[PDB]
Amino acid sequence: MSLWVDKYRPKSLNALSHNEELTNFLKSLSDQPRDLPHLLLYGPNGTGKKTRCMALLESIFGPGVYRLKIDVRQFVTASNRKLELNVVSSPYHLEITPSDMGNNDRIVIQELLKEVAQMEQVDFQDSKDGLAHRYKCVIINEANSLTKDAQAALRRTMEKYSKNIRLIMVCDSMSPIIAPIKSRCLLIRCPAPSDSEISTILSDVVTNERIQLETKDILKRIAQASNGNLRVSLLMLESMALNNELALKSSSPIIKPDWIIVIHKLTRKIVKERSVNSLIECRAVLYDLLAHCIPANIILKELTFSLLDVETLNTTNKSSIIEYSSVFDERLSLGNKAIFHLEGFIAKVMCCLD
Amino acid sequence: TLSLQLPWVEKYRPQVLSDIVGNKETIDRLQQIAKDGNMPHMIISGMPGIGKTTSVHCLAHELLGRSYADGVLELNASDDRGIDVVRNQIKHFAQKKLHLPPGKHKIVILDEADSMTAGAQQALRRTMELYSNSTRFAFACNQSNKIIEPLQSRCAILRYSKLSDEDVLKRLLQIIKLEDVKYTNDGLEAIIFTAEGDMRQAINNLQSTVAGHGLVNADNVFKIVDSPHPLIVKKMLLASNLEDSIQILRTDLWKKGYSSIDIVTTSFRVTKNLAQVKESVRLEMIKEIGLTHMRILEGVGTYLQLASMLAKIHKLNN
Amino acid sequence: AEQSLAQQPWVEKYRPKNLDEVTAQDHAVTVLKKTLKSANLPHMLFYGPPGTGKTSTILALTKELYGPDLMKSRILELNASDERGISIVREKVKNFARLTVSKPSKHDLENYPCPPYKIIILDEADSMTADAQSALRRTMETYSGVTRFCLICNYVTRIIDPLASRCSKFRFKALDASNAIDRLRFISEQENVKCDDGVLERILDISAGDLRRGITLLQSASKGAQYLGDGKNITSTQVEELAGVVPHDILIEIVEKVKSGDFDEIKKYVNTFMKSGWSAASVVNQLHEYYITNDNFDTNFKNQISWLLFTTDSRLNNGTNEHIQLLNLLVKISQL
Amino acid sequence: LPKMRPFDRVCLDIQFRRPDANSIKSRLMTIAIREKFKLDPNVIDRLIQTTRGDIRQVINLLSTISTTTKTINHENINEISKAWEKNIALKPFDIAHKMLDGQIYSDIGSRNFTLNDKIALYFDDFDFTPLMIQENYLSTRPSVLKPGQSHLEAVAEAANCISLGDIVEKKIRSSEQLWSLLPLHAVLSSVYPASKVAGHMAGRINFTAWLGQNSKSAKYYRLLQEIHYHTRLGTSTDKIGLRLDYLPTFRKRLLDPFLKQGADAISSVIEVMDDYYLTKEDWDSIMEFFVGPDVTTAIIKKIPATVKSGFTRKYNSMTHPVAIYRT
Amino acid sequence: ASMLEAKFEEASLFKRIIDGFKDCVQLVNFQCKEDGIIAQAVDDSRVLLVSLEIGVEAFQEYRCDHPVTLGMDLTSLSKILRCGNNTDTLTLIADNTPDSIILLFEDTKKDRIAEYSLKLMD
Amino acid sequence: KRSKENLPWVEKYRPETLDEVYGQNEVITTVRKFVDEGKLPHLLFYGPPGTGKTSTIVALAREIYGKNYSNMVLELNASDDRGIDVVRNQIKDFASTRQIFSKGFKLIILDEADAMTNAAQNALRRVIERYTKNTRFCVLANYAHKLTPALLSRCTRFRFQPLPQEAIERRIANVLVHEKLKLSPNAEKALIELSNGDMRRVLNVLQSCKATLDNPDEDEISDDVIYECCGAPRPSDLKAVLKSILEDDWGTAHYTLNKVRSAKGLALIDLIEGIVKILEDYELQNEETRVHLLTKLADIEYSISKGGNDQIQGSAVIGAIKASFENET
DNA sequence: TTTTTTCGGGGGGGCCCCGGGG
DNA sequence: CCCCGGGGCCCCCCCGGC
Ligand SMILES: Nc1ncnc2c1ncn2[C@@H]1O[C@H](COP(=O)(O)OP(=O)(O)OP(O)(O)=S)[C@@H](O)[C@H]1O
Ligand SMILES: Nc1ncnc2c1ncn2[C@@H]1O[C@H](COP(=O)(O)OP(=O)(O)OP(O)(O)=S)[C@@H](O)[C@H]1O
Ligand SMILES: Nc1ncnc2c1ncn2[C@@H]1O[C@H](COP(=O)(O)OP(=O)(O)OP(O)(O)=S)[C@@H](O)[C@H]1O
Ligand SMILES: Nc1nc2c(ncn2[C@@H]2O[C@H](COP(=O)(O)OP(=O)(O)O)[C@@H](O)[C@H]2O)c(=O)[nH]1
Ligand SMILES: [Mg+2]
Ligand SMILES: [Mg+2]
Ligand SMILES: [Mg+2]
Repeated sequence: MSLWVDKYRPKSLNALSHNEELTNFLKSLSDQPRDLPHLLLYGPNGTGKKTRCMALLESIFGPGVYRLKIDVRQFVTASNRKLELNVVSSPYHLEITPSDMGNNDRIVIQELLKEVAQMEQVDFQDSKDGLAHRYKCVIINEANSLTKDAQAALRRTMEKYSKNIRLIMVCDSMSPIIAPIKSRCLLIRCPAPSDSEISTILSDVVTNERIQLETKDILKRIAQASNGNLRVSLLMLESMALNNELALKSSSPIIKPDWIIVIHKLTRKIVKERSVNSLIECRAVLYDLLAHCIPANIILKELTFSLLDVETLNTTNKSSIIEYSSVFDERLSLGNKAIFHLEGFIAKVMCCLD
Repeated sequence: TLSLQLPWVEKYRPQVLSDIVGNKETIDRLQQIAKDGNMPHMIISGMPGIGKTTSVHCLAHELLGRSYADGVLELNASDDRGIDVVRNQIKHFAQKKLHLPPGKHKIVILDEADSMTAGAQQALRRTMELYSNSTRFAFACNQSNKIIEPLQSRCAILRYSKLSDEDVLKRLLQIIKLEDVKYTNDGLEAIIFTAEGDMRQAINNLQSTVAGHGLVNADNVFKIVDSPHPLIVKKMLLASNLEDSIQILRTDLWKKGYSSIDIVTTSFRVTKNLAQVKESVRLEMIKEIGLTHMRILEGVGTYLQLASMLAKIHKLNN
Repeated sequence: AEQSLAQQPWVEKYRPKNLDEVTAQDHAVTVLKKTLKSANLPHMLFYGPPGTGKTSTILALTKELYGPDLMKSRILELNASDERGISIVREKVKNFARLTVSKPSKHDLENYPCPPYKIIILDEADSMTADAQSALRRTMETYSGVTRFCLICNYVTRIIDPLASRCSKFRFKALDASNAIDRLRFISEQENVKCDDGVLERILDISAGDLRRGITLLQSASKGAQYLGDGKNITSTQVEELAGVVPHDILIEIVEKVKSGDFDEIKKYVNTFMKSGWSAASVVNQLHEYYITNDNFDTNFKNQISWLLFTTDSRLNNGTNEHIQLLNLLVKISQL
Repeated sequence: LPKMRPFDRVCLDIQFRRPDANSIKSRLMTIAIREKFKLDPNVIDRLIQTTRGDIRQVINLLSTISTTTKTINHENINEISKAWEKNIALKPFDIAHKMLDGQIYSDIGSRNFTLNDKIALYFDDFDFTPLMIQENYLSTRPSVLKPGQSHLEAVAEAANCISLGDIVEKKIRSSEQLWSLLPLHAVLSSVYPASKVAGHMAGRINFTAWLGQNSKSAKYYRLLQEIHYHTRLGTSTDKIGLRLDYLPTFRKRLLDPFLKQGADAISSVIEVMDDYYLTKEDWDSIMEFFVGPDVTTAIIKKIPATVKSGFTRKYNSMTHPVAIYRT
Repeated sequence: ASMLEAKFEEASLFKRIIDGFKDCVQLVNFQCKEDGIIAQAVDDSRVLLVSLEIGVEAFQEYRCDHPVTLGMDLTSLSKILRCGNNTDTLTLIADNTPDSIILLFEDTKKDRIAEYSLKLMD
Repeated sequence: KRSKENLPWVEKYRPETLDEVYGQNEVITTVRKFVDEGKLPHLLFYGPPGTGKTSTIVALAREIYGKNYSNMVLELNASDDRGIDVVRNQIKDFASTRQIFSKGFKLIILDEADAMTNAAQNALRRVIERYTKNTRFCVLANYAHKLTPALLSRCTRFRFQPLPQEAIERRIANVLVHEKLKLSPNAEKALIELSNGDMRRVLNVLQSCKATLDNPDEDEISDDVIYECCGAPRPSDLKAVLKSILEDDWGTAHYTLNKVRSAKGLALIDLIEGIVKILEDYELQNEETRVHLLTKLADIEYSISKGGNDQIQGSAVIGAIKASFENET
């Protein structure tokens, strides 16, 4: 069967367990959906933002929103280059990720969204108010990755055709979003689940999966080892259960992703050997990490938060490390070559620490 | 009035190789070639306004004479010089039969050859070797690094040098005598200083000064012609106190109509050629000037940014 | 017809339809309204902060100048959603500007001023490249007798100096709780919104000069109140909760942790805090308000914290990680 | 050159090199005797070094100089060689070697090799010079370090300026097309970082490794995109979340059974791949993503051949669903 | 359709007139009076000037109350004029203070009517 | 296109003849002398926006020719394609061909030539030089770094300085007489101060002021009207803000800045610029104070150019000023 | 001791198809 | 009625500073 993270995902607003206040707010928004403004759901990753968006769409249109199909749209650049975009669609809504093509997301925004917004949904999709669903929903996933030109294009398309289309954009952070677009959306904060709620969900999965559990403390450790990420907690529970023959014990170790282990080993190496040869080996390790689809910003974040965890360092060294991380995060945000900035950050950290 | 008179830069263009001032060795060598013959393929390089095209045309004329019409093929940037042109028209001209004096050959003058594609230059290689007995090639360029090395190996290099004050003064005095111009030595000194070794600019400035106010003196010369702004930028960047540098930037650059982009680019160039200051300090000043240039290119161009750049430069030079 | 706008979001529903419905932009609305009679409308450059009423103002001006019928034949609107390269500027805009003005009808001439010139509205012109803007220069001047240009932008510095010189500049002021309160109160009364005293003022203060954000917040509060269905008045705390404003208790806890000065404790507290989803911009603004408006600190501390907050805000405006920036700012303040 | 890569090994590669002055001296002396102008034996080596061993260029030099000056002696070699000096553009490796030298950055050497020379050297190859500098700035023994400065601090400063130059490069190659900033880039990416770690090479000049790494990253990203959109109907995440979260668990549900159970686990793996519309090529691509202690190359190469053969045959013999129905 | 109503003998005539100078100049300006139509066009290079002086006798009927000036683009005019048959009658219609010129194509034998309006240029 | 009364003041008052161009006495006299004796060289008018370059060249062309100059000159601008093909074909034919209408020389005006590509400029060199006998070229520019050195060397340079106060006063008087308007002396001084040497700005602001007045017949344009229509700070407001920042505590300075800004919605950028201008006159005893002021204010201006948090920006301005002036003891 | 991104312009190769001639 | 000349788009390939 499917993974436990996906097999037990709630499919309605009434099936949501944690964050009851947000559920009430979404239910309020769904009471009279014919005047729903554009929505921007922001919060930590792995909290259930997309699940809540799907639940709201189901409550607005119906269960048919969960019948999804994948199609391919063709786009042509000014240089005659051809690109293909995979679009997830339902009889009531579409889901797009314009950042898939990179800097060409503006073409998608200016053509596909314009075409959808300029066409009227004449389908007699009888709603809960006795009138057929009129507006069409488009979910722009990973809006934080959109280029500023695409957002500028979206600005007026959001306003001119509000009668025909409503946008539900999901993002993890609002800093990359431009103020004009942020002003055109209703901001919805999605807090991460607490440890108790994560433990309750994990216990529900355990009971449904007939997983032998020595004590409930293991679920507490799993929840505390995820840092609010529910997807990580569920996948970790499944991995631990499989690795222990569905017989989780109080002494069962907590599993960690391979890239996390590599980053921690790199942190230890940096803290131990502060030399140019160590910097060359760190460059090799960074190349290895980056070549396998590990985002540079993620690497920088984990490296910064792992170096600060070392108990051999003093306050001044940690302050210097965090300052260098702050500077080089902006450097990364304003550059193409990530390895250059990562190597510069490692070099500065080695200089200060030594 | 709807009938203009020819400017002195054209009315007094040297028509013989002996009337070209400056680069005595090269001019004498070209005169010897014109008197003897066996003209080799040549590439003449140098800065604008020194007499490369004039020298080439004078040499071709003195070498050919009545056969100049049928023995010279002059192509310039204003004329198409693509691969097809090189492979058809130049080849036909080289293969064309013309009966010339015993020691004369056909001439192909590719003016402004630095604006030619690498493919055309490559197609211009063998035509110069299989037809050297009938046609010779003269190129006139400003940047000599834009001509592919294979062609440079096939031609004699003539690197014209910057004209000195004496040559410009000599030619200007000759023109003054031929036009009966009332002048003051200070006026000629100012004209030479503002010309910066460009004979065309010197002659144009002299003509404008005479036609606008008459007597060629320092006051009249400087009334039309302004001092080179690169020297003003150099002076601003070499000041001791930030107050003096800001004053120079204000009363000499900002209020004279000079744009911020021009000021920053000139500062970058001058600092690049500021031999007096050490290399490291020059590099830091270049970094600051580049930051200011990037700020200006984004639309934030104001006297405040230039003042901050000057303050940072002064802090670096302290 | 009526239902088309009666079922629309409040921001679109209550968009000004005439020039007298603009709340706090009289200094330019008066000029644009007297040009209705003077018939000498100049080239306009509308710049200001987001959500101040530029697009609405220009649309109302066009409606009042031409009318419902002649509008479409006398308006060329181009925004960031259309290709606006140098080729487009040279061909399409130039061609439209070189055409004769459409013939007004008898009804239009009798009921509307029908000015003798057309209008080209380049919205979000700040995104246009410099080359296209330069190409527009002489096109603006040559055909001034038949065409007028309106460039609408947010960052005035992105418009090349020549075009800014050719266009009369109009700055749209921020809509705060002092000049835009009337419009919000009118909207609330029309929508039958029951709110306590000061709730609208709090909404406008949180909006920070954006009336669209205030209208959206009011609509969200009305939806919540209707769903709950107790018949009580909306409270300010609800507005703050719906506006992503950190509770004062958490801010005081952060301040106390910073005062403690321990790096590990601050790091742990920030890690816990970042799990709630609070935006870093709101936290930075609240910290600035708390620190700059406190008498328990000396001049040097305020001088340093102002620059620290400015640097953090500038860094966060580029799309940087919020956790790292917030932790660095808090540590630096703790070491002040 | 890439253009002539088709002629890699389909032809005999005969190499002609720059002829030495010893053989060309005889020809030059013969021409000197023939054409009635003087050329001392000590001048040929210098004249040949002027033209980078181009016999045609040397003959042209002699012909031109003989027009007016019939004597070529040690008194006039300097002027002739300076007027006819050949200027060839250095190639990536040569550019990197020259730039990372501590003699051109000295107070005496800076006059012979000015900042203009370095900036022009950058422009010889403006697409590879910054990459070569970034690749070869950590393999030198410096000789331009300030009192109290160590190698680590110098390399850190060079890396900071390299990051700034990378930002400038991003600005240059954008929609605005800001090529006027190219000179500044030259200083930020190539000249300044080299000036802080300049010295003597401690090894060989290695070619840029970022190009192949970028190609590998693009390949793996395309594979991850294909896998993600093959599983979008059964998962709630993005491609990054799929790589960081789902794949570690998918491995335990797809590869571990073979290691622990054997051939009997083929059915379970087939089932799991069927639940997420996963193909055999998708399985391989997924197994190629793991790094660190999770590398599966040796583990997969160690699996018994019978299990893999049975897995492949059973998958091919079975009918499987489709996620994207390309019409 | 008050000021100018001019029907040609056949659309082929006006077609031929237009093709005679459509590759020389781009923008033309006709000045239709009660005596006929006269147009002067200058080339971009300012080296060639084209002058057409069609007469009243070239039309089946020609009515023009007041002198009316029409500025037009030759590419667009030719493109529109290529939207008709060779056996039809073409009439030019212009109204008060023209903002566009109407080109009406009529075929009595086939009872075919086609309309085409081109916006004039200032 | 009804009449000239339905045109913007920037276009309604475009100098027709060369005698209506003010502030460029030297250039106007020189070009008029050249036209008189018939010694017109290849001209390069370099200057900032709105100084009278396009108007000057158009007036010169109309003076050389009659009212038919439009057909006797080749004027190309950025709005028209000017690639290498255009230079090779159209400009070359125009220069090498006689005049259709008259029997005089020909003028080519390459306005906004700074937007031309380097290849076109390089091709223009020999086109200019060869046909000099019967053709003359005029190039109008705002930035000189975009013009190739060869083109600059081939043309006589004339620099259009920013318009002095005197010419601006004369033109304002002419506009007031034509429009039947009254301008207060302090209003005139404020208008010239905000002009920055640009007459287009003056004309636009004067039109806005006329619009502001209830009845433009009797009412007078006071400085209050200038600041209301331009929405710019008042000198007293800038002085008060600087005094509060430099001589009061943080609370008082913050309150004063907020009150001044909220009184009439004053923008932060305008206040920063005015304070910079005011401090320019200040005689600082330490160079560090001026250096820090300039650097920090430039950084704040750059931050403002991209938006951000306005309150934090104002607090940063206050703190930077206070810290910089703390070094004056 | 080897090998990347984007607009705009320019160049150069490739057809396509109208027109005109036979 | 059929073949040939030569205008016009379409597609691709390479530069970009002093
Ligand atoms: N050595 C010279 N002696 C006398 N006049 C000169 C000399 N050089 C330039 N001139 C004058 O300036 C005018 C132009 O000289 P040119 O030959 O065009 O300079 P140029 O070096 O060919 O310009 P470039 O490099 O193609 S921009 C001549 O007609 C002369 O009147
Ligand atoms: N001056 C105003 N008066 C009344 N409502 C306003 C005003 N300004 C904005 N709004 C309200 O906010 C909504 C949007 O206003 P807009 O005209 O779109 O602002 P904007 O200037 O175009 O924002 P930007 O700079 O393009 S993001 C309007 O429909 C109004 O409901
Ligand atoms: N010397 C002047 N005298 C009178 N009015 C002037 C003067 N200069 C500019 N103006 C006014 O400003 C308007 C524009 O003048 P122009 O000279 O055409 O602008 P411009 O110099 O071409 O702008 P640039 O340099 O291309 S950005 C004129 O119509 C006049 O109304
Ligand atoms: N039991 C339970 N699980 C949830 C809930 N919300 C999210 N999840 C689980 O968390 C997983 C990831 O959620 P997702 O929305 O994709 O994360 P995000 O889009 O990055 O915020 C899902 O597979 C769900 O199983 C909830 O309310 N109750
Ligand atoms: Mg020349
Ligand atoms: Mg808008
Ligand atoms: Mg102009």
